[PDB]
Amino acid sequence: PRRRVIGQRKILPDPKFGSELLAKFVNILMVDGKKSTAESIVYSALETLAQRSGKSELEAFEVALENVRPTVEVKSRRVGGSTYQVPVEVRPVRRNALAMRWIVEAARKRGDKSMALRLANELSDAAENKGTAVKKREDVHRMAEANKAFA
Amino acid sequence: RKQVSDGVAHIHASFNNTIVTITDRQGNALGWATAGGSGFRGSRKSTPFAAQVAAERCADAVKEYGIKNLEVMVKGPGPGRESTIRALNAAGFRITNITDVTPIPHNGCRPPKKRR
Amino acid sequence: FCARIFGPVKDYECLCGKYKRLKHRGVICEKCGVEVTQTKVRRERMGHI
Amino acid sequence: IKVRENEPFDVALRRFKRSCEKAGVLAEVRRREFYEKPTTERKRAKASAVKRHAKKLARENARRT
RNA sequence: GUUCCCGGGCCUUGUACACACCGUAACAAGGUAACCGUAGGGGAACCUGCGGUUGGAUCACCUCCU
RNA sequence: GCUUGAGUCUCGUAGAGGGGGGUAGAAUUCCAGGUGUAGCGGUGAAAUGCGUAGAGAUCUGGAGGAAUACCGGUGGCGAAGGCGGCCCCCUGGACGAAGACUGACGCUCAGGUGCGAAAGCGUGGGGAGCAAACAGGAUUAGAUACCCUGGUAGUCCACGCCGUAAACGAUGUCGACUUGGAGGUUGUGCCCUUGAGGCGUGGCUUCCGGAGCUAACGCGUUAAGUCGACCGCCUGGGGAGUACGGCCGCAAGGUUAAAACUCAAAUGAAUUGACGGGGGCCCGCACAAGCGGUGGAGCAUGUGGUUUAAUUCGAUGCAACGCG
Repeated sequence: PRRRVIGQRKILPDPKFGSELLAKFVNILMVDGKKSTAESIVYSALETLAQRSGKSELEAFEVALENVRPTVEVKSRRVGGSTYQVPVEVRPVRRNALAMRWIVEAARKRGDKSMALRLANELSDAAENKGTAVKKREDVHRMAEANKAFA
Repeated sequence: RKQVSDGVAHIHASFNNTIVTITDRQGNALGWATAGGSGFRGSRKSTPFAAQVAAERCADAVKEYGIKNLEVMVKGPGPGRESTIRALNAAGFRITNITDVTPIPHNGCRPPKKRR
Repeated sequence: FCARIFGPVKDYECLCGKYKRLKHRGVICEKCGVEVTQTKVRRERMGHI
Repeated sequence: IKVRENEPFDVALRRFKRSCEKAGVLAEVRRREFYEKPTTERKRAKASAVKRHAKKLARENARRT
């Protein structure tokens, strides 16, 4: 607030795979503060989604990430006297954070079975641009073009 | 009709109304367009975007004549005067010359009584 | 061609543009030390790096 | 007033209209005469413009910051 | 990130206020600047036109050239 | 009698200075004709009205009337008011280089006279634009007010009356005296005006200041500073710069210019706060981006209210309601 220029800090990674983004992926899925509980579920989801996708738990996670990753986000930063929105190029520190954010919000959607299978669905579906997680991302994409002109 | 290439387009953005009208080199009027007939009744009559739509109304229903090089002679120092010009350049026209032959008296008659 | 290091281009001159008159002798530009002196003495200005 | 720039332009550039008068003739013939009024705001304006010159004369002597 | 919003604070600007913000006519720019003179009118303050004055306010932003 | 006072002549200069008249050009209104659309005007918004009896708009041609963009400059002339296109006729005021002269012929002044913005009225022409009275649509509790569509006096020219003002850089007029800079504006003398300059001499005017004065602000060679001279004005405000009488006036009024009674103030400059839908900046999860709640459900506690024999009282926007 009014001084913070600082970015993020160091987060304890996942004690299995060498990715802190997957660690960030656990931070958002861990409900009610129970990390270990939701963590072992990331495992039973990442494996099964990667198999329904067709590849490994690293590339089937990447091609399933490129589709749910934001581009822009229009924000209320009016310059003129009119009330409009301004498409904002989203920072790199924020892109994966919002991709993996909507996937878990989509993991609460589709109320089929255990969350390990629900997640296994939404990211495997994300790998093919079908589903409610990617659908969300597509809607924001549609909102960008109608505002991009004020330079 | 009448076959004209050089269309004298008098654009008169007064204060709260902008009229665009292409006429003949001789004087035979071709077609008009106004910020008041295209809609935008209000403080919008004093906006250059309304003048941009005024140029668009003076872009269609005038191709029956078919003007290319037009003498956009602007009158009255008002709101538009550039948004209207580039509306015409993005309409498919080529303005050969933008002239400023605004209604200018040598402080002839007195100005009108309004505004307060 | 620094003014703080070297200085005077005009006879008794503060390069920043504050002291012009030849009344100025030695008084520097406190911001970037320009001792108002002879541009002839600027043929004797040795520096360092 | 009358700008042409042959044909490679794709731009208006009415910069001479403004270098002519534009609002010049308008300032006197848009709202009623009032005769003496403009004169009044001419004095106030000059007082603040000449003081701007006195301002340029006040900054030259120190402004030690 | 401070432009949006709620509260606090510093500097500045203005007041015929400090008893301290039937019609609002003046005093903040009173949100229609004030005042004098001339003619006419209207329940009433005053209003409209014309000439003059400072016993008046801001000259802060949004777009274009080295 | 003599000159540093006033003033005149010889030789020149710039200008919205005044009176009378002529002329050029654009735009607004209207009329006729060619073209063409379904809208024009205006306001915070709306509307009367105009329009299919083809308006608004454009071009060509034409008849009136008022006023002079750009040049424009706290620039210029003038006693002041006041006044911007050009020119012709008459002509005024101000100023300068170098000399010749009468020899203080100088200044102000009650009664008086002349000029006297604008406006009103009588009379002869006149009307594009705007606009008192008035009609209409509304914001509104109402509109004879803001705004708009029409429109008469008037605005313009000439002859008179009223002879009025913030006719106020609020600074009465003539003369003399008093360190400078930036300018603006109009002439001349001297030097290589060789070139957009330098050093002096006068008028008008603006800003910053010294000597000085004052309550302060500030004026400051054009003074609110220092003197001489002349006229007018004030003795608290309101009543009242008005009634009536003299004089003038067709009319509207004006000039000279009071009292009873009443209150214990009236006025001016300068400041700290209160307030701002005035401006800038800084801080806090205020907001932007998210997670979890009350409210929808159950339990526990408390208040208003109700009831009762009694259901103490207190607190009762924030700062009462898991508080005593």
